[PDB]
This record gives sequence, C-alpha cells and structure tokens, in this order.
Amino acid sequence: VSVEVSADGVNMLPLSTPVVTSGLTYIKIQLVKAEVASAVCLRLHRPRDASTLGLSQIKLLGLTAFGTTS
Amino acid sequence: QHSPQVGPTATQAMQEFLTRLQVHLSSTCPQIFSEFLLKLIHILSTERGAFQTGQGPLDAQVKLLEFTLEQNFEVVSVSTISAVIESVTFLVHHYITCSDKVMSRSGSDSSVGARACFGGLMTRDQLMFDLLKLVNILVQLPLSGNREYSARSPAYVADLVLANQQIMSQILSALGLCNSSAMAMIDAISVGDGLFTILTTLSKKASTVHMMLQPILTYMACGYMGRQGSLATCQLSEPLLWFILRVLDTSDALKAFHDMGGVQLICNNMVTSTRAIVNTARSMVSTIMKFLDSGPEGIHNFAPLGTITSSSPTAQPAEVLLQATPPHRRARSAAWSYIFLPEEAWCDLTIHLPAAVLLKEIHIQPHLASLATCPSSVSVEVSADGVNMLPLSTPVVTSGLTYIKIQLVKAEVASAVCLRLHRPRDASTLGLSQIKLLGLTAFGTTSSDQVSKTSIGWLRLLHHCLTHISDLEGMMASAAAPTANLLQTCAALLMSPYCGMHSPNIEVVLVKIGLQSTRIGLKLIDILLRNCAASGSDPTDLNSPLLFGRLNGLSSDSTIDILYQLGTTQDPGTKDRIQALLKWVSDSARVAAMKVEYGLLMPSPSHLHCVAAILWHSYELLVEYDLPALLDQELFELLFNWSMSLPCNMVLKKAVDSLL
Amino acid sequence: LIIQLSSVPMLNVCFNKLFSMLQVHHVQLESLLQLWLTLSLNSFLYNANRIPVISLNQASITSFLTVLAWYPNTLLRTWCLVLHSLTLMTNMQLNSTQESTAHLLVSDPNLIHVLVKFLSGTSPHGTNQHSPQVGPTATQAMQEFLTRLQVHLSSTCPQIFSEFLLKLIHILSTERGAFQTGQGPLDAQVKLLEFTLEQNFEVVSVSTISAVIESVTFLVHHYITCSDKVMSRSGSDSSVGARACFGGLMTRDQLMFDLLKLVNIL
Amino acid sequence: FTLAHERCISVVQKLVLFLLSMDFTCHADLLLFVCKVLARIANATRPTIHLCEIVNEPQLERLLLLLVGTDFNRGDISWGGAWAQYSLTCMLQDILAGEL
Repeated sequence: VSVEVSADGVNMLPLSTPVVTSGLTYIKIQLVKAEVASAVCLRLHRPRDASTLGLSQIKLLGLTAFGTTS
Repeated sequence: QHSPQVGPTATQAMQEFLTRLQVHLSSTCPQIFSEFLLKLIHILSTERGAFQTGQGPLDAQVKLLEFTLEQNFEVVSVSTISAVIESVTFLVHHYITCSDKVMSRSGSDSSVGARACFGGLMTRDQLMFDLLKLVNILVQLPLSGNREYSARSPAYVADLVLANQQIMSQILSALGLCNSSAMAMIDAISVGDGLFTILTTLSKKASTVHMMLQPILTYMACGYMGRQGSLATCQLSEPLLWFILRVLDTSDALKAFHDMGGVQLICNNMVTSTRAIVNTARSMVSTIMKFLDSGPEGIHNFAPLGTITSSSPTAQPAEVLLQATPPHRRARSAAWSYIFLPEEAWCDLTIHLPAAVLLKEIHIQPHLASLATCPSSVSVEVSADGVNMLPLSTPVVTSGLTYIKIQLVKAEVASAVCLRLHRPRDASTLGLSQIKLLGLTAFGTTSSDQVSKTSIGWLRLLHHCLTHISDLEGMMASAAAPTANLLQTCAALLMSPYCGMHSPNIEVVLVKIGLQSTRIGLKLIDILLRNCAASGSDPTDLNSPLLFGRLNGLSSDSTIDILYQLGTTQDPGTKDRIQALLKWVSDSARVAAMKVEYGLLMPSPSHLHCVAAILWHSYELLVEYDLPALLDQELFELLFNWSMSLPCNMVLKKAVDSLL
Repeated sequence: LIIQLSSVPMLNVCFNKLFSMLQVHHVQLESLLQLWLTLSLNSFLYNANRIPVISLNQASITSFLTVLAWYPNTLLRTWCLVLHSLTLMTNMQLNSTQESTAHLLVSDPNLIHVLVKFLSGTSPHGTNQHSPQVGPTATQAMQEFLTRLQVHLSSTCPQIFSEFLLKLIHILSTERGAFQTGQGPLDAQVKLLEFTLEQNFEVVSVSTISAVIESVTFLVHHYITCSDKVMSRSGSDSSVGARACFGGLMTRDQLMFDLLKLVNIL
Repeated sequence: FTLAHERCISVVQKLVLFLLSMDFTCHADLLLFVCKVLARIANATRPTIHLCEIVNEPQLERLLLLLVGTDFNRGDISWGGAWAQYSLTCMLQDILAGEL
C-alpha cells in the first residue's frame, strides 16, 4: 500500500515508501507527525497469487480545529 | 518492513525531469546530455555499484534505462563508450555465472529463465536485458576521422571492441553457459538472446573476417577460464554452436578459418574431449536390472513411503501430511497444526526415506480455508547420508501464497529432508495440508543440452566444414587426415546411442575423410573390420586415448553402407581396397581351420554379404583394373571347405554360399 | 602376517597438492571442501571437537584464505562448508617452535576480509524473492567457529582475539559499512554482537577503542536522527519505539541497543 | 565364508585400474556396480586391504581429480552424473573406514 496526502486537495505527495502488507489481517498506518489533509490517495498493489482485490472497510482518524471533536 | 521500490509517483516525476532536460538541451548541445547520461550509467554499473549489489528502487532504474534507450549518441566521446561497455559486460557475465540453485515462483508467473534461448523461435533480469540492448545500440556507432569521437572507409566501435580480449572472452564465456530447448528439436525475450544479438551485430560490423575469427580461435584454444593443460577443452553449448556455424557461412570465412589452422584445432579437441567423458546413457546393466523385475512429468512422489518427525516434544503427530490423496479444498480444519511459544521463531519437520533418491522438487500446500496461518518463510536442508544436513539456500518468502513449490536447478542425491518453517506474520499457529517430494530412482520402474554434456559439437563443426561448400571440400580433408586417432574416435561415436546428431551425417564425414587418400582407406578398413581400438595406447599414461569397451567387427546398416561406398567407388587405390577386403575374407576363412583376433574369429554374415554384393556389382559394371585376376582358385577352395565344414541352415552358411 | 603401512601420508600429500592447485583454477572449491570434510570426519556429525584425520600445511591454509578473499560470489551452502572447514582446521596441528593454527588464522589480514564479506553480503540477487536472513544453521556454525577460536587462544594471547573482534566491528560499523546501509543478514550480526558482549578487553590498544567508539556514536546518532514519518506494525508487535525512555517504570533497533551496550562496557 | 588377503590384491588392483580407463565407450551403470564390488571385496578380507596398497600416487591424484577436478567437472555438469559421484565418494569412504 502507498499513501499520499493532499492539503489543498489537488496536489498529492507520497508519504513514504510502500508498506508490505502480505498475510496481514488488519492494516493500520500511523503518522509520527500529524498532517493537515483534505484528500487522501491509496495505491494498492496487485496480490502475489490471486488476480482480484477484495476489501471490507476504510477508516480515517484525526481531529478538527474546533467543535466537539477537539 | 518496506518494499525496495518507490511507487508510481516518484518514478513519473523523475521521468518528467529527464524529459524536460533533454527537450531544453536538444537544440543547443545534445552531446553534453548524452555524455552525462552515459557517465551516470557507468557509475551505477561499476564495481560496488547499485546494479551489482541490487540496492536501489528497481522500477526507477528500469524507467531510467527505458528512457535512455531512445537517445542519440552522434558526438559523444570514445573513452566513455568503452568504459560503459566494459562495465556492462562484466556485470552481465557475473549475473549469468553465479545464479541460485533454487527456483521458486508464484503459480501466476510464467516468464522463462535467464539461461533460456530461442523462446520465440518489475524484475532484475529485465534490467539486464535492457543493459544488453543499450550495448547493442552502442556497438554500431561509426567513428570520426581521428577515431576520438563518434561520427555524426567507415570504421565502427565494433572494431575497437573486437580488439579487446577481456570483453570478447567474457561475452563468449557467458554465451557458452546458456541452453536451448526449442533448437533441440530443430525475437529476443531473455538475456541469452541479447548476447546472441550482440555477437551477431559484432560479426556483421567486423570489416574483416580475421578480426571476428581471432577471438573465436583463442577461445577454442584454451580450457576453463583460460587454463591450459591436457584433457582441458572449452565449454560448448547449443546457441554458441549456432553462432559459430553462422559465422562460417561463407567461402571466405571458411578459407580464412582453414588458413589459421582451426581445422586441426577442432579435430584435436574432439579427440581429447572424447577421452575425458563417460557415456551416461543406459546399457546392458540397466536392461538386466529391469529383467530382474526390481532393484535398488515422469517424476514420482516418494513422500508416502517415508517417516515424518519433529524436534518439538509437544507436537501433534504429522503422519497425515504424507498421504497421497489431498484433503478437500473446502475443509474447515487444517490437517496439521502447530502452536508457537512466545519466544519461538522456527519449527522443524524432518522426513526420512528408506533409500537414496534423486530429488528435484518439494511441494507444500497450506490450509486454504484460512491463509493467515501460512508460514512466513521456508528453509530447506538436504542430507545424502542421512545424518549431516546442509542448507540449500536462503529462506524463501511465502506470504500470501496458496501453493509452495521449490525446484532444484541441479537435482540432488538425498536421503533425508529438513523443512524449517517461520512464524506467521500475524497469527500464532501454523496450519498445513500436504507435503510431496518428487524425484527419480537409479533403477526400477520409477527410473524414467547434449552438446554441453558430450563431445559431439566438434563433430558437427567438422561436418559443416566438410559439407557446407563442395568446392573447398578436398582442401579440408587434406588438413584433417594426418591427425592421430581421428578415425577411431569417429567410428566410436558412430556405434553409440543417438547423442545429438544422426547417423547419416557421421557416415558422410567418415566416407569423405576416408577417400582423400589410399593409406587412410586401408586404415579405415582395418578400423571397421579387424581392430577399432586406439593406436599406441598404453593404460600407463592416463592421458592417451583408450577406446576399449567395444567388440570388434560389429555390423550395422551404417557400417554396411560405409563398406559399400568404399568398395564400389571408381578412383585410384580401389584395387588396394578390394585386396584388403579379400585378404580379410581369406584370413577369416583360414582361422576357421582351428582344429586369434576377435572379428577374424567372428566374420559378421552381413559383412560377407556386403563383400559378395560389392564383387557382383563391380563385375557387372566396367572397371579400370582386372577384377577376375584377383579372385584366385585357392580362395574358392577355402570357401568351399568352410561351407562344407559348417552346419546346415544358419545365416553364416548362407552368407558363405552367397560369396561362393 | 605381513606388515602394512598407513594411507594418511600419501593422502596428506595429495590433499596438499589439491589445495595448492586452487589459485590457478584447476579444482573447484566447494567439491574440494565437501570431500575434505567427508574424508576427515571418518574417525559422525560436524562436531567441533574432532581432530581431522587428514592434516594440511601452513601454505595450504594461506592459499585457502587468499582464494576465499577474492572469490567472485558464494552461495549459502558454500559458506556453511567454509565455516565448518575453518572450525575443523582450528583443531588441526601444524607440527605434522611454530605457532598454533588458531594463531596463524587470527594474525592473517585475509580473515577480516572473509568475515566482512560473509556478514555484509547476500546470496546472488536473481529474479526471485528471498529473506535478508540466513537461517538457524549458518548462525550456529559461525557461533561455533568463534567459540573455538576464543577457546584455543585464551591461554596463549586473548588480546589478539579481542583486537580482531574490535577491528571487525569497526570495519562493519564505519561509513558505507553493512550496519550503515542495512545490508547483510540481521540475525548473524545480532549473534556476533551478543557474543562479543562477553569478551575481555584487558590489554587491547587504545586507538582501536577510540575508533570503535567514534564510529558507533556517529552511527547511532544518525539512526536516531533520520527515522521514517510513517509507522506500521502487525497486531502482535508490542515493542516500544526507539525514542522512548524509562519504559521500565530479530529487529534492527536491537542491533543498535547492543552496540550501545558495547560502548558502555568499553 | 572367508577370503584370503593374498589372492584379492590383484583383483582389486585390476578393478581400480579398470576404473581409471573409462571413456565415452563405457557407461556409468557399470561403474556403479564396479565401485560397490570393489568396496565390498576390500572390506571382506580379514586383514582388510588399505588404500595405499591399491593405488599409486599419480593414480590417487587422478582418482581425486575425477571428483574435484575442473577438467572433468564443468560447473553444474558432473563426471558421470550424481550417481557416479555418490558411488565414488561412498567407495573411498568405505575403504578409509575399513582401514581405521
């Protein structure tokens, strides 16, 4: 998986090198330095053996400037 | 854990940067950009570089080479080109030479290996193939007047490359290690194809046949890595032989090859190499072992006959993993399970076989119902005697694989196998379904390139030299006959199981050489009839040829054809040949009155019938010598006595009576 | 009732010739080592306490190390055979006042090159995928080799062995070394460091110590400074990060921690 | 069942001399049995035969070069195949073990 983050919403910059996620039952990427983001791009690589991708859910966690969410 | 790649965005950014640089510099001075790019490639590919150690992002490097392949090099220097060629040649030779003995890939993968040629009748090997394509483009550049810059009699960089001994030696050695399968039954996809294309271009731009021919002769004149000595001969393969045959396709090339003394070189090489090889085909012993009905893709599963065990005292018994019939694909429980302690990293399973087996493949099938329990990596160890176990290679990564298959490039004699399984990435239990070991046996019902393995390539080269162009043929014959033990070696190669070339070509070679003189004809008659062993061969030397191991006077259709060709060809010396044949017949008849040499003690009936046919068809035609004068009455008396003394109704009597 | 001689003298002569033929490429190293081991251990495992039946010369060992130093590429099986061969050669005697075989091996500059090549390089990198590790067997072989070396040199001159270990660590940890770029097998390196941690450094030099300290400090500072912005683990991993202290109220950071423990001892 | 030492030395010497003189006109399957018979005969005699009695110095060197030499073995290609290599190694090991 390769993760890219865009703050304005048009120009996206990769965050790091791809993360190896073979044989994992749950994928969780944490940022050491929280980043102001308005769009997120996920690039998924072809599986080693099969030829189809299957997914269940995606969650993005963060905080706001004001409001009930800190 | 991160991949050794960079992602689709950075690669495209780098490509855009290079494209902008090229576009801006094109109208002003593209030679500077080309020099910069070549220097970058040279630094990357040099010793202790990124390419040699496999360090950086592979996709970016492949994109760099792809971009480089469409550039223009019309003014670049000549030292840079030579340095790049040397570095790339050394790197590719190193890559081809040292490759792993273990191959493993997904079921989806279908790309052929590196050492496979003539397949058409991401990955690191693609990087090597692109580097060879770059070399092929570079080697065609015309040179300027002072031969210091590439130009915008036309010289070429190929002439500079041909004069470098190390480069040519490395290229030829690398090509000699490849192999082909389609050509066995008689454009570029792999790296061997790239080497073939480079050599073909070098031949096409040589500007003089001597320049191309000299490195080939130097390579054929030395052994392994340039070593000298007796019984040392150069490695030869199928694509290399194909290239050499393509080089000698013209009359001028063959004449120059003869002038340089290559025709003696190949004959000497054949004679020496036959001495240092044992035939690996089957013989009487295998047949007799088959007759005893038993003994100590065609491969068989030996796992069900072995015993499985583990070093963990608290492990579930695993004898079910050896069953031949696989479990159901939709089973809800794994056939075998293992629980890992928090401080444990590896588990081991050992399979013992009742007898030694030539192992080729290992199959492991995980529990498909839940792939989170697939082992993270596997390490394989093999023992031949059964106690000392030696690892085979580095562990193989097997995460997210539905089927594990390990193939050995070199089949190994094994009697015990150890499998070390690594802890899964996420789960904490191991689940397995089946294990299979595939191989072959020395004997029994389960016991089921030729140029590289035998000494037949030199014979094919000699046949090509003799029969390609009929005008020069006689010349070649005159250079081949004086070599020692050549006829004996050719005859020995004639009466063996098919090892890479058909009998008619060997017959043609033997007939063509045996007719260029008269002494050679008598020597060939003696070889075929009364003695076929080496000349001046004492077993006390350990280096002279020793062609034992074959009975004298064995008759086959090829031998009959050769004898008929020799007997009934109208030329000077035919009278001597007929004299020798009749002398052999007389000696065989005389030795029958024994109430010592083999062959004389057993005249083959078909040979006698061939002699009778020769006499009949020679008398029917007209000859320049007196045939009736040769047939004395004493021979008639001997033949009649031999026929009378022999029991009725057998083939020998019929042959003698046909002669009568 | 006749008297019959022994075959070991002529076997010794033949094997010395064979080892002398290596440099000019007349024999193959892997086959030679395998045959050597099989015939020598006929007195049935690779136990590190067995004296070889066949014995070699000083020149044979020198030629062996010289060939190993420049050898183009070695597979894992070749390295295992090499390590077992060296372990047996340590027990061998050069008598038939010379030094011991261990003393000859240690004071040779080529041993450093051989060990660095083993610990900083992988198998040939083809189109297949292999782990950057070496397995449980090669690591054990290397540990046994080092243990035999230490045991033989302890009573004579342990300072030479300690100097050898410190120089090897310094070369590994220097700029453009294996540790700096994370190249070789991690488990073998961790085993080497955890073996080094129990040594005695009584009479070693002082330039070697200073060089080792400088190299390790620079490497650890570089490692702490430049760390990735993205962190990702399995659901089972629980170890804390590098920049976390007072947690008390395999992995590369374990290699760094062991290097720091070495500096603390020094 | 007892084998006398004096009579078998000539047979073993001729067998090993036969081993050293095989070329392309001989086949490996015969070699696999020759090696086994030689080892069994050597171990059968009560004062078992030693390797120094069987071979000569150049003969022993050639025998070892058959297994490790680079003019007979070419990378992945062996002398007479893996079975021949295995048989030669087993024969040498059995003779040496018999002596000691």
